[PDB]
Amino acid sequence: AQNPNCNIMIFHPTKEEFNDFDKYIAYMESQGAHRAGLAKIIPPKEWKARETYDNISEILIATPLQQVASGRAGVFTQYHKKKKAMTVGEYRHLANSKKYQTPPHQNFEDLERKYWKNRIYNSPIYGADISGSLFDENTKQWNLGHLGTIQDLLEKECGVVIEGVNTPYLYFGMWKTTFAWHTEDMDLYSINYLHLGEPKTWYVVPPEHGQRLERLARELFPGSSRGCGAFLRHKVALISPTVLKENGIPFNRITQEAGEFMVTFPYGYHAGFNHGFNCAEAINFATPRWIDYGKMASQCSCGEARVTFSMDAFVRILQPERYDLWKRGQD
Ligand SMILES: O=C(O)CNC(=O)C(=O)O
Ligand SMILES: [Mg+2]
Ligand code: NI
Ligand SMILES: [Zn+2]
Repeated sequence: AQNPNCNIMIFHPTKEEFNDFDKYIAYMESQGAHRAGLAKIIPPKEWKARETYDNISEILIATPLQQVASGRAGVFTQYHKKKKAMTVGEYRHLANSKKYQTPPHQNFEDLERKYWKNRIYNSPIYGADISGSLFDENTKQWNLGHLGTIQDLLEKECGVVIEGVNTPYLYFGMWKTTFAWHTEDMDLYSINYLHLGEPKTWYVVPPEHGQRLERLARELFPGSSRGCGAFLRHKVALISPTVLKENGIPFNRITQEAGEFMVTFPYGYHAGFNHGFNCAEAINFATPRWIDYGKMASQCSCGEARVTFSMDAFVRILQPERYDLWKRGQD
């Protein structure tokens, strides 16, 4: 069995290997990369996402989100308070202000210590979930707006044609902006490209151990667990690496830098934070190996998790017994 300790693997494809996206994902899995839940892909030196980032300041962040925490430093939830619209130029200036900028630090480990010590005492503002792309249309390799769609994968594997579309999303971050513990919708893959700016630190639980994280979360968030049998789908709960180690939960960590791709694999729980002003692009995708995870994915029916139009069909075809109840949640 390849990668039996479930370590995060780092790949350096050549320009020739970068041509065929599906084939390279399958290669990485042949080496055991999926067992970690997360892999890093460093593009060949010949590749670029676009020519420059000099002209992005007029992108609008229609609904910036202030991430307000409750709890203790290592075990907390966050809620998203909606703020007034601002441009990416306005948000970058805000991120760099004395109230929100990254503190002085020695290295990524010192900054990680500072994040876990102090996160709860501040409320950073995240420009998340913005439909769009920063890849140049002429970038032919690993262009996250030109991937094969999940609807087409389902159709190719299972024969059923379904409605829905699959497009990328932009994320503009600042120091302390936080992504809560989650798997993807319908336990899909994700791919995330850090276009510019400061790093993003990730934490991940191997897919084979995901239920250990769920059991800890039910213990640590006992009211939320009674409310919803899949409350991690709400994407609000944080648990620190120190707390995970104290409870014996297997996990790994890695820091993504500008110019690097990360891939999350089906049922790989992940969480993390941004080091300072940055911009990432991400999208969900599927392979043949996803189908069995999609069939088994948990679902939130309490009404909180509220998701895309295109998840309807995935539930309806892969999980017809759950369909009715899930759809009641969404209406
Ligand atoms: O970058 C973020 O805030 C969160 N991203 C993801 O969870 C991902 O790419 O799957
Ligand atoms: Mg612009
Ligand atoms: Ni994710
Ligand atoms: Zn729920």
